[PDB]
Amino acid sequence: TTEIHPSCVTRQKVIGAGEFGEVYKGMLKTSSGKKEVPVAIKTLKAGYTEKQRVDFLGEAGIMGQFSHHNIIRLEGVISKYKPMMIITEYMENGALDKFLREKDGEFSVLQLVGMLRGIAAGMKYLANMNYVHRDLAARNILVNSNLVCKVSDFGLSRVLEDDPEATYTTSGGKIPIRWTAPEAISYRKFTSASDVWSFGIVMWEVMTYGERPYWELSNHEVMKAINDGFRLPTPMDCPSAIYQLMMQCWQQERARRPKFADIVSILDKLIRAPDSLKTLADFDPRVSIRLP
Ligand SMILES: CCc1cc(Nc2ncc(C(=O)Nc3c(C)cccc3Cl)s2)cc(C(=O)NC2CCNCC2)c1
Repeated sequence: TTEIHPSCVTRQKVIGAGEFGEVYKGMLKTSSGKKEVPVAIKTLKAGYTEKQRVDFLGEAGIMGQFSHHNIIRLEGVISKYKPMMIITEYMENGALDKFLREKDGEFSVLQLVGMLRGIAAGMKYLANMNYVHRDLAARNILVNSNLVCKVSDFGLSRVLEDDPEATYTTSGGKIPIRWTAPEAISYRKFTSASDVWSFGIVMWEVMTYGERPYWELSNHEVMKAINDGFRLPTPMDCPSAIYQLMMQCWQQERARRPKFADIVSILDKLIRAPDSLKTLADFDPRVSIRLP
């Protein structure tokens, strides 16, 4: 990985914090002749354990193996000086879940579907690279000023450990139940096909402008509903093709789910023939307004 000297990094504002470090927006100056570029910077505070160092630098190591438009790009690391830092491109619109909730109703259906195609292309790349995400969710997608959505949050075990949506289960594992495929919940089987289930949940998150999956149902009630065969209902204003696709992501039998290649192909064809998105799935209303 590229080693960046600390004098090249200016931390400007905290944008995220945890117990063992923070995420900042800042600037990176590589050379005398080129203007500084905005970056995100994540630190690791003094006293970190061996495991913390391995996990922290391991996220950078994984990210440095990837080169794809829809995967967060690493600028480099500070490892020769303390505090250690990871420096990435700066995604101006932040996390997709919060972005959607703050921009409710502001996009066209075609823009929303384009977000999904970008996420799907990043996931196809990760799956092809033999990288299983385990925590695919709108909160772990970042959005730039071109509306490009990039997958983020990498690592072997730090990902689920660090995410407060991942909760301890009766069996002892820590997982984000509402996003996780049944085989991953039941027996800890995380594969690219469990990431496909999660992708279907992200599709529902995007098309609802960031609604919370399953609304107020508890984690146990979500699992019971999925095992009973229930699935999330159609969002309002959702293209039929898009709801069909998310429902195929949620097949109980892992082998019946589409692969990411199939998802990318379908989304790209829908976008290329955008009238295809004008046919909407029926929406089931919770409330009846009657007027004479
Ligand atoms: C987490 C929420 C978030 C994210 C970002 N942009 C980011 N871009 C890259 C980030 C990052 O975390 N990079 C990263 C680093 C630095 C190290 C390891 C892994 C990763 Cl993925 S965070 C920017 C903001 C932010 O403060 N403001 C924007 C403007 C105000 N409204 C929200 C978006 C908020």
